[PDB]
Amino acid sequence: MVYQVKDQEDFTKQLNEAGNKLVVIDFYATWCGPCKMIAPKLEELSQSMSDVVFLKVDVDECEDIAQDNQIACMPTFLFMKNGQKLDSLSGANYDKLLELVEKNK
Amino acid sequence: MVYQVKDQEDFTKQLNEAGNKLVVIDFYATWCGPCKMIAPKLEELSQSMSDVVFLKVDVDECEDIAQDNQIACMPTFLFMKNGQKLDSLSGANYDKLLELVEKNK
Repeated sequence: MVYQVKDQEDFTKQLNEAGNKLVVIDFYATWCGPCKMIAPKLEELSQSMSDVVFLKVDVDECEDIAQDNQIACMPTFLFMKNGQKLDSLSGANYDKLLELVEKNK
Repeated sequence: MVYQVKDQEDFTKQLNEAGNKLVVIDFYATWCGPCKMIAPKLEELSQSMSDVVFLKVDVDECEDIAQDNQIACMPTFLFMKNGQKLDSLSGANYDKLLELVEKNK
């Protein structure tokens, strides 16, 4: 499952909820082609990988979060662990997403 | 000065208003840093280039137009003349933007 971050504080709840697990955050918009195209693959990955937390942020609904994270392209995948930023991936490159997961999990 | 396209009808309105002039449309978001930084430069160009029309589209406010234009990064600059698309530019690259303006105007 990919959880939908509601707001800043809901973001920070999920982050602290995640324990020591890698968190992957998909910054997206409903109107963005590449976002729609990769979302099912992220969903599938999330159903498999129980040792990783998958989250998503709708940039139009959570404009503040998008700004806080210096988002300029969609989708942007942010990789976090224990509140720390590990990596970031701009674009819908499935192989790079898997690499980055593999590296950071 | 750079006019903010309100909706799809208004977009058509501005395209018609522009006449034969090259039109530069800045697809932006209020939360996007690079968008904020280049916007004064655009106002400046708008103010100085009488043979070019500058417009802007807030992707959060005009999600339909964003989708129609396959926007994925901001800022994204669309170049139109007489209703026709001539060129596009992804990102806040002023020099390229300027090169495409001089090229198409």
